[PDB]
Amino acid sequence: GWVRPDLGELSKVTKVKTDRPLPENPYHSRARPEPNPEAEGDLKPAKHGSRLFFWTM
Amino acid sequence: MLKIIIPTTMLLPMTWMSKHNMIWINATVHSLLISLISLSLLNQLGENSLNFSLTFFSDSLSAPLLVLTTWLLPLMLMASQSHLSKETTTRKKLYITMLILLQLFLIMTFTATELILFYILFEATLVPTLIIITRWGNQTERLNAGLYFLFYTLAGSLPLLVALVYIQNTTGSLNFLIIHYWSHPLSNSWSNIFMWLACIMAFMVKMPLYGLHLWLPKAHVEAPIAGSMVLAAVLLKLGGYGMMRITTILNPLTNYMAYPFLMLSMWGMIMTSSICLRQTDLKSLIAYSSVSHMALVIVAIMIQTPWSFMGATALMIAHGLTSSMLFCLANTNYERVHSRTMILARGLQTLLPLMATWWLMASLTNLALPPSINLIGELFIITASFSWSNITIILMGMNMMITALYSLYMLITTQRGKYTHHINNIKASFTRENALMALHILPLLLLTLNPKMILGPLY
Repeated sequence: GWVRPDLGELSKVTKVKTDRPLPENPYHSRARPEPNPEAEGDLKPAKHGSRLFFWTM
Repeated sequence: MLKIIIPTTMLLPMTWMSKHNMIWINATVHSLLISLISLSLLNQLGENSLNFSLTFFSDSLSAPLLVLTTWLLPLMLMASQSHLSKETTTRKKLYITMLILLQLFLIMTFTATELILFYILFEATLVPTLIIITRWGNQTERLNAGLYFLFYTLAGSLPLLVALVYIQNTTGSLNFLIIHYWSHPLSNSWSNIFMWLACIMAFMVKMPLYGLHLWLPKAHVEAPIAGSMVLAAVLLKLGGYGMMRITTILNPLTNYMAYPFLMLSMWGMIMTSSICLRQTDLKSLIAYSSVSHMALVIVAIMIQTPWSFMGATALMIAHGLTSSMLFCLANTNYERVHSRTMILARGLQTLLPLMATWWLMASLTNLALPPSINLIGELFIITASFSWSNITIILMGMNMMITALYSLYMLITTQRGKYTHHINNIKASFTRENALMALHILPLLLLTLNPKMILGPLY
């Protein structure tokens, strides 16, 4: 009864109904580092300006 | 300070936009007007300073210096316009521009509330001064004089810049008021010793300290008359004023760090007074006498007493006026005989009687004859030194003796004796020259009536 596959059928991506659970951490990854805290708040002008030496602005 | 600074800045557009023949008239009129305005800074307070803005302030130390600068500008203009009569209009305007720039820089230097701003303004004074000396000086020696003055000052000043920024990074401020109110004692370590040296050496070389003074004869001799006037009168005082300001962060390290400088100045005042006894150049003799008075100022600042600071302030003011007068008096003879050799033109009292009188007044003030403010400053410093150590009276008495000797020797050799036979071009004194001497001498004597105006903030 064996029909021979046509051109392109054997190259298809198919799906398989497996019973195996999906691996959780296939890379055996460490915990990722905590990120640097983000920037919050509204911009206020520099207190007393640049404060570079004798400059007042 | 803007009511003083902005009029001075306005001298430049006015100078450059005035007619070719109204240059001296306009500059003189409006610089005298600015000097009138600067007198209102002498209204000082007993305790606080005049803190106008965040960037400029005035106290009893800097107000007489500001008045001296604003007064020196017009006298400069009267002294210059003779030897610069043959110059081009643009070049005269450039000379006036240099003088105005110097005055503006000095005005902001003496009122800068911040140490780094003071540093930049005090360094800025080099540029017009160097330009004046090297471009409008008379001899080939003006170039070497300019190099000496520039590089002595800069070798002094750059370590001061490093020390100032280090102090700002460690203390947080270079503000004079903050520096005083947050004063920390200075510990005894090599780090602090070299911080002291960096903070002190620029003002030391500026005064100048004996041994670091070899630029001053060159520069004050080779410069044109206005350049010599400013160099002797206001530029030397930058070292004393800066030293008085910055010694408030150097204690108690100054107690023993001052010993080499105290020794150097106490002996070098003797050394340079003796040099004056043998100087064959009149302008060089006058230049060498500045070293002794400035050595006295050095001692006064280094011993750190209220009386020493009062005397140093008064002495700086009086020396400015007297040294500028002496340079002008020598220049009047130089413009006649075209030479600075002192025994060239002798017996001048029988040719220029009122100029001989001006010479006698200048010599008497250089003598520190009482009750002149020269004597007040010298005597206050001498008393403070006597308290510091009684043995100081030997050296200071020797110095006042030698000072008398060389001052009166200069007077006698130039004014007295027999006139030179072959010198037949001693024309009568112009109204301008007599007015120059009178405007030098009259405010000097009037200060004796109100001596507290020049006794500094410790009065």
